[PDB]
Amino acid sequence: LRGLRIIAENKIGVLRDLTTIIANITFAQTFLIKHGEHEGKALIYFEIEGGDFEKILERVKTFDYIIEIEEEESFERVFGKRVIILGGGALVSQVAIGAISEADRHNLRGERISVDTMPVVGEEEIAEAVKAVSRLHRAEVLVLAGGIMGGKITEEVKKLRKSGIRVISLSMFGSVPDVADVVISDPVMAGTLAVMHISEKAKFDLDRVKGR
Amino acid sequence: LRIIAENKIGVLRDLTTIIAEEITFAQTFLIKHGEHEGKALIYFEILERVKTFDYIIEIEEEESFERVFGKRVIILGGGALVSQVAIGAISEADRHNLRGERISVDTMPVVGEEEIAEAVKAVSRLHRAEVLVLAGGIMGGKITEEVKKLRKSGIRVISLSMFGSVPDVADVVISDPVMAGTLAVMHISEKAKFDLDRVKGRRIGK
Ligand SMILES: O[C@@H]1[C@H](O)[C@H](O)CO[C@H]1O
Ligand SMILES: O[C@@H]1[C@H](O)[C@H](O)CO[C@H]1O
Ligand SMILES: [Zn+2]
Ligand SMILES: [Zn+2]
Repeated sequence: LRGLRIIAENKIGVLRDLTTIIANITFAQTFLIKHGEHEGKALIYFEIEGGDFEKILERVKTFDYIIEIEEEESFERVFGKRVIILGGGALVSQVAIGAISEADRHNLRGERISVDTMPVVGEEEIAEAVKAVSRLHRAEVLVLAGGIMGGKITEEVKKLRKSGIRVISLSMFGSVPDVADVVISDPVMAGTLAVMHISEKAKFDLDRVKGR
Repeated sequence: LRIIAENKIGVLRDLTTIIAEEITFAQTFLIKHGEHEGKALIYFEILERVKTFDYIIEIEEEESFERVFGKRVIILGGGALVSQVAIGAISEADRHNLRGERISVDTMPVVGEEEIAEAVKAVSRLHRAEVLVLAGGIMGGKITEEVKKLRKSGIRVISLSMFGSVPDVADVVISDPVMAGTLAVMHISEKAKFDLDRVKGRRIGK
């Protein structure tokens, strides 16, 4: 697996020419640069394992719509696995304190773990965001921080189980706690546990503490 | 446009050709757990032309990360200070998200000149990132270099009042970490008039 950063002209087929020369892409992303020196150009990133990266390097350079090219470190190696926190501001921050603290110690030890958050409220809005976590790259655990959650949110929480995303809920009102993997009263501890569960370095696992 | 297909070699080579015939944003990765483990998750920002494929386990049009997660504030550095900035950023984003705006606060505790320098650099390839806040006690060397390059790509950088050369190359230096987080969010927010370009250089706090 190797990272490959690329900037090019926002043209049609540009991607197709690129996805052809690569004839193993484990990860791939592309978007239009919105600001800076290359606003309006396309940022193309591929993470390929196996093959002749060197050749494809040489082979793409030959394209007149190529601005920049360069290898990089996989997002897994720089930003790693992710803890997602959603809910009300204060509680989300409390959880973040614990998660960032725990991730700080773990990151020091080679593996990488980051804490991404977004304060959001409203049943449907929260439900929609919970659903979206399943489409997020490297997301592994979601912590729901709020005073009360249920309805659609509970449904999307049930559904997250089929994508393998773990869910930790605070001791809130509503039905969400029941469908979350575990309920934790203290928000800071909830944050530290989400990281501990993800971390290959910690022995803690959500599935090893059932039936307490 | 969402899709779940069999991770075959060069499957995007077919899809982008099918599309090149009839993409602002595009993302794809392998599901490494859950029901579709091993499969490949594909999302673009022809349903007929494509559905004519058997290796198409699914295909459901989604909102987009700019819709649900919006623009991002990235915070990097020492655990304690990153958290302090996050408290401010999360607080401000909470009020702003309450209306159309969608701003999320992404963070990662990291230390070491090169490790931090490398993370700063990677912010340029982060989708929807618009502001970076560096939180630490001392930062310089390669970090300062990557911060220079990072700003060339339109990303604004806020620095705490730390030691080292980093504060010298940042857009603004904020002494209070909580305030730094709120300002980072206010700058990104379309509902706030505050703009870091209107105060480039300036330092706020003891
Ligand atoms: O992509 C990230 C994740 O969705 C996080 O949970 C919130 O911020 C977004 O930018
Ligand atoms: O994508 C997110 C952002 O880069 C965040 O700043 C750190 O964690 C990563 O997973
Ligand atoms: Zn563990
Ligand atoms: Zn603004």
